[PDB]
Amino acid sequence: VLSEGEWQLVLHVWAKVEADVAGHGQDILIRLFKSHPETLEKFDRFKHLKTEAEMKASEDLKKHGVTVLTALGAILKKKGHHEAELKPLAQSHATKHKIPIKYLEFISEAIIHVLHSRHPGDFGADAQGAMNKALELFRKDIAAKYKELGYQG
Ligand code: HEM
Repeated sequence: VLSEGEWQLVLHVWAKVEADVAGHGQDILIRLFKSHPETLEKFDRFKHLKTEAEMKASEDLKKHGVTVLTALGAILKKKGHHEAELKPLAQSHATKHKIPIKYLEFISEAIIHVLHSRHPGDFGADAQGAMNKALELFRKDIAAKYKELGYQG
């Protein structure tokens, strides 16, 4: 359970993201795919991209980045009361996209790295810890739905 102070730190940096959702989404997906190539292999849509320059040039990748960050922003702005938003996301990622919880850890690491690079004055250690906690809560709640469904592993 995040405190109100923790949530304010999270949403204060997240407001900065929403000024350039597509740029952040590109940086986060590219970092994910470069750091953890097994993740790229889950996207039939992107598995043709073999270099970072090709990733950065893909308009379809930039679109999907906005889709991801729009869904995460809507979850963060619920400050934990996010059951309605998570249900469908856990269900599709478990049963259709076949994404292990560990890859949600990986994309959480990429989000934190990109926020620190783009917003250092709003992403000091207090805010990094609060965002870590918010992303852990997201993973915890998704993992409980995976387990219901037979996919926690
Ligand atoms: C912060 C974490 C994430 C968020 C909020 C998120 C959100 C979404 C949304 C909103 C969609 C489209 C609707 C849906 O199918 O449910 C989607 C699709 C998808 N996601 Fe995620 N996602 C996340 C992490 C991941 C990770 C880590 C992977 C793979 C490593 C992944 C793989 C996919 C795939 C394969 C699709 C279908 C893409 C396509 O072919 O159109 N997601 N995601």
